[PDB]
Amino acid sequence: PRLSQYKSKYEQSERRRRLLELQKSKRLDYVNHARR
Amino acid sequence: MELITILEKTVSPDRLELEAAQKFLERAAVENLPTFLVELSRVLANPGNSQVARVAAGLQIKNSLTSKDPDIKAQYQQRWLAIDANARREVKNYVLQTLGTETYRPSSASQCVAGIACAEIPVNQWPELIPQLVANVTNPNSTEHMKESTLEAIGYICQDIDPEQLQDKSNEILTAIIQGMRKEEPSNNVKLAATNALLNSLEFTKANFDKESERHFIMQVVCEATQCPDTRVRVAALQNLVKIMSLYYQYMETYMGPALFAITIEAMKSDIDEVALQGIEFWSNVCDEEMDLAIEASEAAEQGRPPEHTSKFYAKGALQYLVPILTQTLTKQDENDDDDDWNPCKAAGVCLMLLATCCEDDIVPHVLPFIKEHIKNPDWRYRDAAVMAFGCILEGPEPSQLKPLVIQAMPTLIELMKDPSVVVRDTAAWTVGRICELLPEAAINDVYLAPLLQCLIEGLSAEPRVASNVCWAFSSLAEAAYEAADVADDQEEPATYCLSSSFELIVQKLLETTDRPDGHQNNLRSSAYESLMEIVKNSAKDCYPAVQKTTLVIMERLQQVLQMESHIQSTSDRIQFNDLQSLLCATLQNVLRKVQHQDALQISDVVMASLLRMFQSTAGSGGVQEDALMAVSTLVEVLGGEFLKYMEAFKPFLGIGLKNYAEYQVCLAAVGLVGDLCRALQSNIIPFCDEVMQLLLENLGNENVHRSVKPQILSVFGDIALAIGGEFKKYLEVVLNTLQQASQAQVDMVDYLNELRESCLEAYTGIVQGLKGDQENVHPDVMLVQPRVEFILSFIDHIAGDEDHTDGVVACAAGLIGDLCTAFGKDVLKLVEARPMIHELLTEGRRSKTNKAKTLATWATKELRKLKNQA
Repeated sequence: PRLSQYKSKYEQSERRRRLLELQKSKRLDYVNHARR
Repeated sequence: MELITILEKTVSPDRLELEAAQKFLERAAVENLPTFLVELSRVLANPGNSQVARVAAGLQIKNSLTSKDPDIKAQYQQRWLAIDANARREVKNYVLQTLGTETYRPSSASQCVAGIACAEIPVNQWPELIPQLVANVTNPNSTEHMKESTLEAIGYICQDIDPEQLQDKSNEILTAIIQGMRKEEPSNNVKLAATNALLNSLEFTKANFDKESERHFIMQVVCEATQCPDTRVRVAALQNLVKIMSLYYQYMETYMGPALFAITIEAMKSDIDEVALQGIEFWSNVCDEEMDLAIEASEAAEQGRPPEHTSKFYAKGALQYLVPILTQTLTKQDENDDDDDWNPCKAAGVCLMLLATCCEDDIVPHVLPFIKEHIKNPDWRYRDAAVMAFGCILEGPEPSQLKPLVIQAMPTLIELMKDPSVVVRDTAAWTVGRICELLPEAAINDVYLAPLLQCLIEGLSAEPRVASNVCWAFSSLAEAAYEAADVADDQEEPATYCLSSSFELIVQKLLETTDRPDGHQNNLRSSAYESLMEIVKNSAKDCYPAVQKTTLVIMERLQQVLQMESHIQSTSDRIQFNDLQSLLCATLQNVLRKVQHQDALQISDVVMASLLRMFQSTAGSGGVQEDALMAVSTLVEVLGGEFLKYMEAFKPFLGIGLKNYAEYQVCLAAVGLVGDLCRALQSNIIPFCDEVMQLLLENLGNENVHRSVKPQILSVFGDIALAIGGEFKKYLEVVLNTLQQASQAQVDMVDYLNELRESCLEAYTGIVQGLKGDQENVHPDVMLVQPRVEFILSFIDHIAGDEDHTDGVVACAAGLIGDLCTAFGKDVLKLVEARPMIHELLTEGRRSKTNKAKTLATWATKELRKLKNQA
């Protein structure tokens, strides 16, 4: 259930999730600069 | 042959023979499904048939009405409902009468009854179901199997049916469940079925709980079942208390003290791990719920308004009694360790850690005694627990109360790193790391730093369960040291941090530990590189020459192995090569993002050159065709525009990745590259748009497949839009098609519903902002979308309705509102004020959860203002 938490440190789920979030902010940046 | 013989053979081990039957029954369901299900239901109803046949027949009916794939499940239901109202009428009377006539334990009727219900209930097509199911459980003369199987049906119904369309009869469903759960019920099998049946039904008993009389009757029957002499039931009922506390917290004050308190701690104090596991959870959930409330109470106050829900601080009260039950359970370590086995011992640490964040200070005086009492116990079990407990409470008491204890705890901690038992040393590095993570000032000290740094370097050569932890301890230490150096030095990077004199020694050890053969155990490889990235990122500028060298070593490895992958012997080899590739590909994303920009270019010009050489040899198929497009993506960053040079030679590979739709996974990462290619080459991707936009529209034109994809190709259409401007006209046509149809999408495919709505929103913005202007001449392509403003606002209006609202969607929807105003100019105002829900969606966004969900929402009403003083 919480096995993710025992000895919380910080693979296929991350790098992917972590790449889109970057590909997403870069989008916000690219759009925002073009908005204002 | 006879349906009876063909079914006894679907379970025949002879591969060839099994396929025969699976294709005979398969095609029989194509030619005439109505007839099929009537005959298959007859076979299930006849007690005289063989158990195998009967079960084989019911599994056939089950797989004609449901599946794991929601889109496919929603398809078998429509196909069923379109059948003759009488054919279905016979199927239902056999499937339903079957209950009680099955000597085999898991009934097949149940999962059929279930399958048909999820399809007929919504439309009131089976008015027999509920009163016949309730009748089978409450009738005094019902056999064990009859009550059991029927409750097994209701157990599946609530679990598989649309959560909404069942509240109407929540009255009937519940009277049959709690009847099965009644102490006077002779069978434990029935009780468990019912107790498990209630667990999946509480999600709509909201109308029933709002009534004292009943709620109280439910609570008693539940708590009474926590005393059943059948562990299976004991847990099941204890599971209910956990759920009941997360949905109906507002109620629990009446029962908490006089009952729940006694029940919860008795389980934690149990000798049975199953029961123990559920009682500890009970409290960490209370701890989670009373936290989620302290946030509500903190936000509502920042508005002055009363928080809709109030906390009753139950953990704070139970603190005294919980701590000794937790700290003592920490003592039951699992000698034969498994970082995949969930047990009370590990569960107890999380609860202590959570009890520390929830109540804060109060926790300290209750754990400290056990610590100082067991910190040097001759028996490690109490010694490890004395160190584990110490760590769990480092978060969420005042930093000005733990620092002195922590400082006064360092040397003993330092020693514990030389402990005879692996377990103690494993938990010691974690504690040290947490000490470095939460209260840095004690690690970065002119007293303990030198001996501490020495402790961790040796630790990298210890056992994987220690080595893996030490790495995090290092990285947490390095981040702090960096932060303690660049508080404010006027520039972006600091001059030198107190790990500058040891950096070179530190890095090479992590470069070695990365290749330790026992790397698969306890996630060493992954953690080892993860630490190197974090320690290279967080480093003093006078460590550069040491970061260059380290970067030359990582490139050298993405070669030793990246020509490995053009010579693969086995699928084992295939697998590990990619696991190494990935780890080097990701450790690459941070070394480039660190070295001089001038330097980061030459490294990229090399790796991309090698990736270009690897793509041609393995274009067909590819083990090396997934994480490679991800390595490409970052090389497409540390060149930006400069990537144009590569584009032509790489173009076809962007494509074979795009064409490969069977392995949607590659495809997903491929479609993302396109977006990044669009932002690196603004206005040079034009001679490539057209193949790509083609390969992408074909991808969506036919169903099949699978459908995480759709939402990311849509989002990218926007990226393309922005990048290629008035060249989008060609496709804008069919683009608003997929967009149009995808907004009308309807349904944990939630979470997917939101993800899809956000994609459309992001796309709409890309097209609008894409076809409008900066330093223009005049404007006006955008108005080609003008006829859609209506739908766009009306698709966003519906988003305002769904109580879902993932704060990401509110942002992109809010941001889109801004775009339309800037394009569409005060005709939009009349359309927005016509939908009051849009006003409410912007206000919800102006309240920050995630950041710049506020900024996009604060800016859309802003634009919707000075329209009011223009015309």
